[PDB]
Amino acid sequence: NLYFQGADSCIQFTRHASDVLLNLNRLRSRDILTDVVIVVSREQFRAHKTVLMACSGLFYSIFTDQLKCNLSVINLDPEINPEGFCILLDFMYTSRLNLREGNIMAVMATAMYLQMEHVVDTCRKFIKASE
Amino acid sequence: NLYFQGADSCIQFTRHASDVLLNLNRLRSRDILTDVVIVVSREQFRAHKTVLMACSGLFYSIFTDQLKCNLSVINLDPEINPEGFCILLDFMYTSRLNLREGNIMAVMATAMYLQMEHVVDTCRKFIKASE
Ligand SMILES: [Cl-]
Ligand SMILES: [Cl-]
Repeated sequence: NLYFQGADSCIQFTRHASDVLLNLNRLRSRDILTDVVIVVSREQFRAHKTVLMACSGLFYSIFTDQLKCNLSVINLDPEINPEGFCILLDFMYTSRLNLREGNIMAVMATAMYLQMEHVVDTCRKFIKASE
Repeated sequence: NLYFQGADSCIQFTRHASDVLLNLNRLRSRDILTDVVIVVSREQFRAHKTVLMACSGLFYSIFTDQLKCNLSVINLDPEINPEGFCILLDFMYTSRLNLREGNIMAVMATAMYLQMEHVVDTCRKFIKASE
């Protein structure tokens, strides 16, 4: 089946959470109900605020701030690597982190700035083994 | 670990999709960046439009319509069971469908109206066995 009897007294759907994520990424690709532009240097990234808050400590702190919550444009540190930000934004919407020899230092730096501890620790483990 | 080497050339996070969903539901509980009220009879339900679109064919068709996309209040058929709608909205944010003897006919009716085919079929399978 596509369902199971859960630990509690409830039916649970195995692929629902991943299907929601697939569909939110389809909304992103088509620029449907995106409500913010993240600007890193000269590059821009359109996204959904709630997805950003659900993945990053920094975006949650930003969009829970009463002054900043309704801003349509958010500028990040111009020192942040745009490729490293792109890889992380793609991870947020797909669960796949395209970690390579060339990008690993910039992805770790960006995830530290974005407060994405799971990705931060995973980068460290791959750096300790590649040494 | 919390990651695996995927089918493609990429690292994938096992719990990411479910963690995103847990966090979007925490945003809902706290009424953070909810952008629509769904009104069923006298009851109201606050939600995030993108979550609704990612789960229901009806909400996707509604919020992709240029006239209706920026509406903050959506009224459903006053004949729709509020309990049945509540169970489905909770499923959307949790993956758990609290299906009971008393609610199964109203949950199926509501999921048909909301174009949630996975839930519709699952209701039918439980009705064919309970007969
Ligand atoms: Cl079962
Ligand atoms: Cl691995």
